[PDB]
Amino acid sequence: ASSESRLAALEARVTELEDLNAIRRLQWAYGYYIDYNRPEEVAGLFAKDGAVVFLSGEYVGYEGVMRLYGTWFQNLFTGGRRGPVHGLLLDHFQLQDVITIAPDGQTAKGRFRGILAGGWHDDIVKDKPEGMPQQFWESGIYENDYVKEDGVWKIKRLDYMMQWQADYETGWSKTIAHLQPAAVCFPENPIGPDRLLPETEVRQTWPHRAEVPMSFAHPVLAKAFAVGEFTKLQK
Amino acid sequence: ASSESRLAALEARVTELEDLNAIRRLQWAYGYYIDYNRPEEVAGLFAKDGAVVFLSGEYVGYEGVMRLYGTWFQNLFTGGRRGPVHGLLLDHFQLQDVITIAPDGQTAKGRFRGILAGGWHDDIVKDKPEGMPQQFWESGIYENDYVKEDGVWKIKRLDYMMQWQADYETGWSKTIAHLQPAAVCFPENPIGPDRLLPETEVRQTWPHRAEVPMSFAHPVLAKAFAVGEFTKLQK
Amino acid sequence: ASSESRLAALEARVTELEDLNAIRRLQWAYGYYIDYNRPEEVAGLFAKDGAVVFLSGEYVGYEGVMRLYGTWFQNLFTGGRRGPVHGLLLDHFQLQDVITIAPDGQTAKGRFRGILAGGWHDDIVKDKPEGMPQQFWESGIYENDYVKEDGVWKIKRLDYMMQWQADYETGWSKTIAHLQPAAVCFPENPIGPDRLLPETEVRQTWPHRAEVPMSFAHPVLAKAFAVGEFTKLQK
Ligand SMILES: Oc1ccc(/C=C/c2cc(O)cc(O)c2)cc1
Ligand SMILES: Oc1ccc(/C=C/c2cc(O)cc(O)c2)cc1
Ligand SMILES: Oc1ccc(/C=C/c2cc(O)cc(O)c2)cc1
Repeated sequence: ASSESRLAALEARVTELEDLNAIRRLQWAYGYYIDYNRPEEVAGLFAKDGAVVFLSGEYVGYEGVMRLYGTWFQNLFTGGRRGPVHGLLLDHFQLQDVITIAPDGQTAKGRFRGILAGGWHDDIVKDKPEGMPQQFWESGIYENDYVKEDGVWKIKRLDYMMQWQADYETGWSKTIAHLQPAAVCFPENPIGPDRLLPETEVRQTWPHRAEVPMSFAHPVLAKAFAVGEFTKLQK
Repeated sequence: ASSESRLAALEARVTELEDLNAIRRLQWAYGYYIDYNRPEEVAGLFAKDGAVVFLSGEYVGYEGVMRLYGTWFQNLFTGGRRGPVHGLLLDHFQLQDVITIAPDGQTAKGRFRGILAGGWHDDIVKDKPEGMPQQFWESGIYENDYVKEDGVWKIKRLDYMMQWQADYETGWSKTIAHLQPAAVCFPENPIGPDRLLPETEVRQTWPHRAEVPMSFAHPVLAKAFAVGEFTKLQK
Repeated sequence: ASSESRLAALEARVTELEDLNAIRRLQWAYGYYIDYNRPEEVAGLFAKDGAVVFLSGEYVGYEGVMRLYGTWFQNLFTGGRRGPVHGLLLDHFQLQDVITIAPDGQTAKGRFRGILAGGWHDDIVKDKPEGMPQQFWESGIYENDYVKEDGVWKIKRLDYMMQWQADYETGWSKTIAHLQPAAVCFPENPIGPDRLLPETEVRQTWPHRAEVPMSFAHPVLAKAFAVGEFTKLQK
């Protein structure tokens, strides 16, 4: 290839490596904001026509993102204060990024997950809502969408599918999630979604389980991967 | 240097950054497959002359990988069903990659680790084998080998060295691993390895401990690192 | 742009991607060393005029780093032996890197965090100091400084701000940290810091909380981010 072909090929390859970093950074930054109950910084990560999906409900735009992370999560955990605050733990450990940039470099998908250690210390337990566990673990999978807007990566769709909860004292095997897929929309429900997902995308919560399909192709076999050939070797 | 020297140097540097991403992606993808008890997708990540090492035993090729992840782990946790399934948690959180690409770019090593949250919900506990903990934590270190085959990175050797287990209710300090280094080979043992490791590589399990040497050089001092100079400053 | 402008721009972009990898590798390598109570390898990661900060106290140079990781942590957990050792767990799971390289490429900052699973098995509990929990969780945030010295990235300042502790049996909501911000300097205190932080940087420990400001700019809005505009949308 010519020097011009090689320079252009290197520019495209280096942009894709930068894109992957930038998308990972959005999720890791998102984590550090939500650990502090700081919904503004979270809302700022989104494209203006973006959305967040939580318990099979869509929260649209800056308004929806502030309703979920502010009106609901902040009022629940800190009584409507930017955190962190005395005795309140809400650590959403973020990991295991598998990001796929579209061929055109203008959109992307990414799989991630979180494990949360949460709760109210004995010092502040009188501030905990009746009905909330004092201390708990949660984990869920993210399958998110991203857009590159005027050369900046932003969150287009954050889709958090909670997978399991555990009361600290009892564990996942003895815990039922009280949170269930959304049934009531905003404004009837002041902390509810703009719209429910379609029935085919509605997920029941722990201990109910459903696959979250991979946004990534099989990294070795791509579309050549077929389950059945391998299954023949199992007993 | 000439434009040709600079282009070739940039091509090699950008390939090495892509190689590191690709190798990390194999381990993160491996994780998301094993969380769903999907052994086929796991087997597909391996070179055909690859192997997996588990409890000081080698399982060779697609056949061995399907025996460990299918005949053993899938039959144990889901009764031989592709997951996920109701009430069954098997989340192997993957992290802390330190990858070393060979100078020739055709092989690699990588250190990783996993922490597992596992168990049977009360809803399905009657499906749990007698003798298994209802709910547990495990963690282990991976020191893996990779090959670049026809321009695609694949797993050559996955070596998972379990380090500790904890019953959920009691913790690591009160838990003994029932799993011990392999003693019986397939086919006598229908879920056993093709071959045992050599005695010098056999690891006893928690609370027994043994170092897993680092596949990476000291990242600041490389071969110039010597323990004793520093030890002089400790009291 | 000319071929020369494009080559130089690509060299700078590829160096920045390599820099980010190298800085992440320091923290991940640091983790694997401290899990083995190997302070020498930790000390080797530091610039000679580097420091480590722990409980609002600065430990300067190789001498200080060996005092904290050797004289204190190694003597505490393994009785002054390089690990790992029978029945002693000290796994500092490292994750969630957000690294910012200075424009000149000669320094960097990075946010990270750790979650620790620690303790003495029943087999060795008679070796545990009176007053230590047999088994516990801890987590903290790192905001670190790095220098590129003769083309090698090194730790200039490791600042570990412990955020929460939990006795295994009781959880974070029922645990008070016994560790408090440093009050006594070395040499009066044989395991104490060279210097205390200034009062304005002193942190009280769990369940006391204080923000650890982000070393990174808002990744979408940068300095254009303002909290108040968004807060208007919350109820
Ligand atoms: O073990 C557990 C049992 C119940 C729960 C409830 C969680 C919860 C979390 C939210 O963010 C909002 C909310 O309204 C409820 C969590 C853990
Ligand atoms: O706390 C614990 C006590 C015992 C165990 C046993 C684990 C185990 C895990 C496997 O994948 C297969 C198996 O046959 C056994 C796990 C946790
Ligand atoms: O639940 C917990 C209660 C107390 C502690 C104390 C921790 C500790 C950790 C160190 O590295 C050194 C030390 O002198 C003390 C930890 C956990």
